[PDB]
Amino acid sequence: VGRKEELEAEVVETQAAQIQLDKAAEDFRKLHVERQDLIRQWEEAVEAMRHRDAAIAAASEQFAM
Amino acid sequence: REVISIHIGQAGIQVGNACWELYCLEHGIQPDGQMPSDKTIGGGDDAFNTFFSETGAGKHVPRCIFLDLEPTVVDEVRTGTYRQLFHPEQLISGKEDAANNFARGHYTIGKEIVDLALDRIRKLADNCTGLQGFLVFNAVGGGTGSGLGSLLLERLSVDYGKKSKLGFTVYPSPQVSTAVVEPYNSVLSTHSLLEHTDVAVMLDNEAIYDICRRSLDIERPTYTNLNRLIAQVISSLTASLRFDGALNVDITEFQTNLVPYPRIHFMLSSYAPIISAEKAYHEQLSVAEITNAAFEPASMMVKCDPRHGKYMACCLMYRGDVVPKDVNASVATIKTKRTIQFVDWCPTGFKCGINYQPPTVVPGGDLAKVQRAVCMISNSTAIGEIFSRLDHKFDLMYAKRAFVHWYVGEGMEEGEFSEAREDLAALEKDFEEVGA
Amino acid sequence: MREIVHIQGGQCGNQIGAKFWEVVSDEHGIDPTGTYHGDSDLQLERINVYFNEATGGRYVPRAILMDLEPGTMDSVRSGPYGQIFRPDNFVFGQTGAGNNWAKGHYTEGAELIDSVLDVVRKEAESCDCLQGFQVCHSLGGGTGSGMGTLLISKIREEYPDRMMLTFSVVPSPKVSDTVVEPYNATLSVHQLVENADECMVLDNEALYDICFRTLKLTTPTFGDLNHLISAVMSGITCCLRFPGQLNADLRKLAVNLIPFPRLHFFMVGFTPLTSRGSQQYRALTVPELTQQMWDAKNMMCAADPRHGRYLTASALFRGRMSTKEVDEQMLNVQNKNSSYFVEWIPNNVKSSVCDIPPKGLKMSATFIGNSTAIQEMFKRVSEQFTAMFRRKAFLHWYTGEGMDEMEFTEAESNMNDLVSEYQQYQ
Amino acid sequence: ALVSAQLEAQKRETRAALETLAEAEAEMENVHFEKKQLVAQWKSSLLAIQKRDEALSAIQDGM
Ligand SMILES: Nc1nc2c(ncn2[C@@H]2O[C@H](COP(=O)(O)OP(=O)(O)OP(=O)(O)O)[C@@H](O)[C@H]2O)c(=O)[nH]1
Ligand SMILES: Nc1nc2c(ncn2[C@@H]2O[C@H](COP(=O)(O)OP(=O)(O)O)[C@@H](O)[C@H]2O)c(=O)[nH]1
Ligand SMILES: [Mg+2]
Repeated sequence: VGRKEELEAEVVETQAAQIQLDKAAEDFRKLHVERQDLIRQWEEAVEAMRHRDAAIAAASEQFAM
Repeated sequence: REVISIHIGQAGIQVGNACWELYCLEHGIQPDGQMPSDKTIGGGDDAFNTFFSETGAGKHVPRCIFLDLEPTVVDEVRTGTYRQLFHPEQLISGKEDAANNFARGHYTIGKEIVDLALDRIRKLADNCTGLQGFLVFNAVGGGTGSGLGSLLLERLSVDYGKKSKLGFTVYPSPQVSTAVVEPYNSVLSTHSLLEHTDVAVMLDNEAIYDICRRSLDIERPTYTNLNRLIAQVISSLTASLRFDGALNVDITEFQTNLVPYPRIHFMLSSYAPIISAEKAYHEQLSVAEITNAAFEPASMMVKCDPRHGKYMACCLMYRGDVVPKDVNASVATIKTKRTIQFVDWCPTGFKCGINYQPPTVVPGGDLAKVQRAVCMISNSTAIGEIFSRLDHKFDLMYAKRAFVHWYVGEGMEEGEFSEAREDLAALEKDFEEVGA
Repeated sequence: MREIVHIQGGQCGNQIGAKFWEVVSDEHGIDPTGTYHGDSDLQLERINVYFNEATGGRYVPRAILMDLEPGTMDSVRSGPYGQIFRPDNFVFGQTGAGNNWAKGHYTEGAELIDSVLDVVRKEAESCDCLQGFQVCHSLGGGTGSGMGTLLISKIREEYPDRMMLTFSVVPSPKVSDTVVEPYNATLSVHQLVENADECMVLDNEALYDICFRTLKLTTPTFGDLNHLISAVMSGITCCLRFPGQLNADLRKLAVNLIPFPRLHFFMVGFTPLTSRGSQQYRALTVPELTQQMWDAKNMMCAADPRHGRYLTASALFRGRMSTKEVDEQMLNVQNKNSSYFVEWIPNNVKSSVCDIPPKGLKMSATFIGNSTAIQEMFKRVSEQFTAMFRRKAFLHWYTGEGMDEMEFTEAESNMNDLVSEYQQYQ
Repeated sequence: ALVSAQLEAQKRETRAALETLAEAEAEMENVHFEKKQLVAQWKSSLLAIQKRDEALSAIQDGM
């Protein structure tokens, strides 16, 4: 009887571990999604940053004359 | 905004006896049926009008019928401390018991007193003008709860139709159970609860015993201790219809908000803080802690570990001084936790209602007065464990056709025995199919 | 001349409008008793826009209060500044909606819209010349969303050339009060993008952030969120109620802020927002008001502009100040955030100045903004709607009440094309 | 004997699950660190946007 009790406890514990595992896996999918989205936003920002340098260079070229 | 109660069977009547005490105390009604004169608590000129009438000359009467076949419990109530509270005709008592026989309670004896019970329901509901719905209390471990209860649900759904039916049904505990032939009655009552109740809040006994021995610290509890906290849960659920609050939640969106499918309606109930009169003042009880204590696995009124499946829809009722900000923060933390995973198709899972009435207290109870309380009703997918567990030990009996003669001697058939068996099979299959 | 009529329903609508009526009554100087006690005649010269005097100096607001449940209307009558609403404005609901767009727009509407529309017609024709309708409601609720959009459509059918100003609270993922939020919001947007004239989309998480940071209120609550939101509704008609060097009515604001008819979802801001622990340690004039009003975190929407661009913006100043400094501040901030203003629409910012600052203050600045970053809120609503509709969850409550899935697809594709056009303007 | 064997199998299984959980949570911490760093980089880039825009306008105003 005691051995069956501890067996049931072990089953509950391992199912808790499994549910934590797949919850973490779904959280991983989520965080990877935000990682892609945020790199995209930062790439747009740095593209705008690089665009300004060319415009200011052109302004300097036109102001030299 | 009026709701009526019907109590069927020993468990139903006893829970109602331990609940109407709380109701009258909460609204300040004296046990003899009239409010006092000089003492004045709260403003409730229509806050009493939900569960109680008012017979003109200051004598409130509850909107409830108790009904039994074994007249012992009913006349115990009739001679108890609430002789005057009840109407002398809402307490219906037949002659002979059903004796753990769904067939005897639903076919032979049941069909001779439901005609009076539902007539009383008719000429009780004619007295209201804002009726919301019914709520039933029954144990499916016996005859009166299963048989007469299923018959009354059938003949009330066919009569009043659209109105909601909040069931508060006591399933047997997995291994602890007084009755022995009770799995048969459990499946027979399931095959009527599935298609005739909009929301069926489950209640168990080992779970409540575990609660009242771990948190409440009462190592020798009893039914007078179980029914008190069951009544606490009922009152926390139905407080909004009686008390105004920051965010009132009424009976329609418990269905339009917690029942994503026409058949997947099975509630796990929880209540925090289940606390004693010694730990109470030594613990700082705020929204975050009470919510975490509500959501811990070993705080559910039904013994099933809600880690196997996923949560489909949670509803949290708060009583007492709680602000929207900290409850929003608490549910945010609950979502952030790593132990519970919500179902995928339901991103927003919680609905929080709030009320300004602090939890009541019964002199002579174990739950000390507290500033606030939370009651959760959660539609989950971890009830397939319960249903399959009962199914296996039904099959064990049914293989040998044991006890079946007691049923066929009153009108059952192996046809509907197998029908209820495959009905449970279909229900658990539906849970498996919806979980994915 | 110009007359505004107020329409208010749902818990959000009723509570927010109660705080609104409190604020405006206190500003015009009338007590909750219903009589005038002010001194300056500027508080009397324009009472007609919001009030209709009945007899002997007893003023009654021009509002309509609608609900399917007495639980909120009893509370609003219990609350202060609630003894002024005419009882005829209480179209009295008995049953309730229970978080159901179908119930609010197809079942309860059948027997409540007739009464509410007759009352609103009485109110509108009771004046000399309509300026327009000011409606407040939700999108995720039961009565404010469904019945609100029903009444909005009916009024747009009846009065086709009067302006419609909606103040609609939009659900946010952080604060999830219910679960039918995606369906309700989608089905309300379906009506709003076609019938409503212009809509102030608002939320609750932004208001809570404001109370945390810019107000430092330790324990914010709805009783203060409603005040904060009511401030801008009281301030948006400062021109209509008061003189000024450069007036601008609702028609002026709309013709300045709506380049194309399908762009009427604006964000709101209010300045100055400061705690009582810092009201004594700050300076109040046009530069700091401009900074606080162009601050990205001062928005009352779950849509920061820094991921999008401004099609247009408008400022409503109240208090004596130099239009020279106002104009130079606007030009300076335009140059500062050139990347956040669409280039091919020069002078993206419009300004207006009035005479009387709000009571208890010497200066104020309300802000309205049409920016193509508002599509983020609709994106994170549509994601929830998709994740729900793919499983057809919670769907029987609607589909067993006269609906089907074709209009679900209609609303979904509506938001898809709307965010698409916002992007292609970006 | 059978029940004890089942116990041992269960404990081995749950140990494997625990090890996988630990590696997953460590990788989660790494992801969150990358989150914070990249958001900081975005703030710096936005400040650069504003400064360069102002320089552009000031230079152009001469022409
Ligand atoms: N939790 C709880 N359970 C109760 C209480 N009273 C009775 N029960 C349950 O009721 C079951 C007894 O079967 P019932 O369905 O009540 O049968 P009955 O109501 O006496 O009617 P008959 O079956 O005809 O005798 C027991 O297994 C208990 O679990 C109670 O006060 N609290
Ligand atoms: N700002 C604010 N929002 C509220 C308040 N009460 C409820 N809400 C929001 O309103 C929504 C519910 O709308 P509801 O009142 O049910 O709509 P109705 O049923 O048609 O009247 C919820 O999502 C809440 O977040 C309040 O007092 N203040
Ligand atoms: Mg019995």
